[PDB]
Amino acid sequence: RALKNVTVSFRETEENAVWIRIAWGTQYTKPNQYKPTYVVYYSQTPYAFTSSSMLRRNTPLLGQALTIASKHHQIVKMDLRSRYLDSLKAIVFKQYNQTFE
Amino acid sequence: QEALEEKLENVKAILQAYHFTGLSGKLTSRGVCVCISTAFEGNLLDSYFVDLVIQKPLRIHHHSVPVFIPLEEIAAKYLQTNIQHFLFSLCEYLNAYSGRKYQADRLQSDFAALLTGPLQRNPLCNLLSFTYKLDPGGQSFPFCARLLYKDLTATLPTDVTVTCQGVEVLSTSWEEQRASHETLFCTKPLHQVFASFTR
Amino acid sequence: KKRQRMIEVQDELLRLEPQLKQLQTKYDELKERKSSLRNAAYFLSNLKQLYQDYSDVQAQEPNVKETYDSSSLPALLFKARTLLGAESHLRNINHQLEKLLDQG
Amino acid sequence: IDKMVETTELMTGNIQSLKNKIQILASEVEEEEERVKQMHQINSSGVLSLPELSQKTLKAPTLQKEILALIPNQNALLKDLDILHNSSQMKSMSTFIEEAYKKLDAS
Amino acid sequence: LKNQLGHLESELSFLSTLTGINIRNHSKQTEDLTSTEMTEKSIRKVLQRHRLSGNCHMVTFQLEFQILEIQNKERLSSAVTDLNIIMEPTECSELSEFVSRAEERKDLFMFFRSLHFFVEWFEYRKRTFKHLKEKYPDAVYLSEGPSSCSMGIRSASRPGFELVIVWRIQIDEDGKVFPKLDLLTKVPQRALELDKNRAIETAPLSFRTLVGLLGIEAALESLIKSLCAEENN
Amino acid sequence: FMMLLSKVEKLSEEIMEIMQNLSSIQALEGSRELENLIGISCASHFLKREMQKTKELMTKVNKQ
Repeated sequence: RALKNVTVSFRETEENAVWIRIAWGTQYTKPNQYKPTYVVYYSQTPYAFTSSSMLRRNTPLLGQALTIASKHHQIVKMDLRSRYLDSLKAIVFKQYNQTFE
Repeated sequence: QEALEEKLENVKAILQAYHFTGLSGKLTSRGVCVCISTAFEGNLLDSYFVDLVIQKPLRIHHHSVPVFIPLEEIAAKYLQTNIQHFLFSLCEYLNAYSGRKYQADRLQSDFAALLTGPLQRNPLCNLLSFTYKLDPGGQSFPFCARLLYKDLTATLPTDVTVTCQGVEVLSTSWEEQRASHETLFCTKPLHQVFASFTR
Repeated sequence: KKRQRMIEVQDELLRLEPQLKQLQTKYDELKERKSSLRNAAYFLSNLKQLYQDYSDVQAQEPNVKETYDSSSLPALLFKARTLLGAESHLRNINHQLEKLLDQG
Repeated sequence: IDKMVETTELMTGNIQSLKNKIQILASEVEEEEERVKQMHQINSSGVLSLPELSQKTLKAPTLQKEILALIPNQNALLKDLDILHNSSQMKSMSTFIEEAYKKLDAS
Repeated sequence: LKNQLGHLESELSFLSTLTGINIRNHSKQTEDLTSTEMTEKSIRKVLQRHRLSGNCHMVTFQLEFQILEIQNKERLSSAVTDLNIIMEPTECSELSEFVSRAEERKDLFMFFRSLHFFVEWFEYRKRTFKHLKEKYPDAVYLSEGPSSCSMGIRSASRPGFELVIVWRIQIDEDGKVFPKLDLLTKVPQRALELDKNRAIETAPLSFRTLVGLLGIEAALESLIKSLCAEENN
Repeated sequence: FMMLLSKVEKLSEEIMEIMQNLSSIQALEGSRELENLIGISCASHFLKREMQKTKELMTKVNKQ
């Protein structure tokens, strides 16, 4: 509805995590194939792992579109970033930090 | 020495039994860590550890409970005015969490040959969807059942909507069957009603 | 400028949803509060005017034999629960007297 | 966008007039509960903490209606129950029951 | 070994105040049910019989259960096979129906968390009826003491007007423990024609609205104090 | 209350005859759905030896 050329592709993984590719086309061209944008969502958490796109003008559009479809009312961009996705799910979800009995 | 080692093993028999009553834990310099073991219909599983500090105010450090259920709004309400009410509520949340995962493991192990098509499962299991087939009189009836839950602290369903994917222009047998599935999904658990389907 | 217009009315759409949702539930609670308080003020005034009508009928009638009502008949069975189940009540007494001999 | 004019302007009309009648009906009921509790002299005595109950218990039927349909007749058996209440050794038995639980409360 | 026992008894004193359950004695018995048939990935059957003789804050309990553990190299499961409840006569008699339900369902973790919630409403009852008896000793009388099934109020010089309050405890299959406050009135037939507003027919339904709005103890003290203070005669 | 234990022991036959001559409360016994909601247990056939057991246990707590 918002843009006329948005490529949406889904993939379901282990423990029900949806992996979303968005290719941004503006008004004319077939969309941005060389520079994609990835959204990691674990289907029950209110926390999401989104990659940095090179088009910064569509970043309020990508945030509120995840808010309506997952039944929430407020999106807050929290300021934390790293290059390892397996370590960013260890420091936030706090299930990997302590392994003792 | 034999009197103290007999009294040491009497402590070790009671501390073995504290895992068998649901909540066990030892004291630490960094607060106290309580393991919670859950079970459903005489079948138990692994325990999850929750660390809780002694100092004021009560803060959370780490937990092996997943974050699929929101633990932030429970710890802002129940942890402040009480201590043992917060631990016994989360023992009932995780028994409802492992009670829904026990019904998902049985459905993919034994009774996956009765269902046709793919399955769509959420990890909270608040809304289930599966399509099965039965032979009551020699004709295959594709029954699509959607199981929506209204109480998050329970195991038994409340909202049962059972539809049919195939034909529906028949006699009064399928209306008596759809009235039979809606009564046997509310008052019977899901592992016992699948064993009654083979009966 | 129309996509900037569309993204801000949608931002004003989520700005206007939850505070009329929570004031719908507070209007549903306050209508439930006023209908409960008016029905309790009607109940407590009728039970105190029954109590003054009971006081004006029992100041001159000291020895009238009472005739009871069928609405008070489940309250009479709970009064007579000690009269019929006395053999289960005395075993409750004799169990705690066994526990006083064990504790000393 | 002209569809979203039609979905926003009713939400702005359901927030101003709802504000004006939530300050009348709450200020009335804060006045009317002061007219009751200053007559009965009932105040919130906080002797201990008290959690409330759920809404599933409030919609449950009471106990006198499930036994009035179970007892299949009228109050002709109340006269059989009244003559057991008027006996001298039966009310001396209930005095003996009430004194016996008094001794367990004292010990 | 006096110091290594000295911090374990602090752990026994902490978990008796946290979980609310003090275990007096425990026995450990190991029986082997290993089958004598040769197959690949052989399964060790571990049968553990335990005796749990402990108490709650006021009531005691006795447990007899065995657990058959299935030790296998591919999956890890363990089933609780047999349950047995050895019960004594106590000061409550409505919890005996839960004993027959827990023996059929065979979930002893439901038996442990609901009977501690049964005493949690009952230790509220021992603090409430201590407050209602010592404040009003001439009007509030209790037939079985504070461990009763129901309570009633009786006037001293007015022997015909009584009001009884029944407080039962029911446990559903959702794992919750809920009370049920119901009112019964004791009014004879002479005051039936003296009342025309018909408030005694809608009397338990108006009493439960005082529970959900004002509270449990605030509804009980409102029916005692506002019934009193008629000092004209 | 020592001879009032003897008052309810010698008149225990008058308790048992007044529970058999009526037909209203005795017909309520036998219905298992009524005693689950109320708690009526009118099984009383050996209360005379229960008067001896409540006499001895009230003797033992009064001698100590």
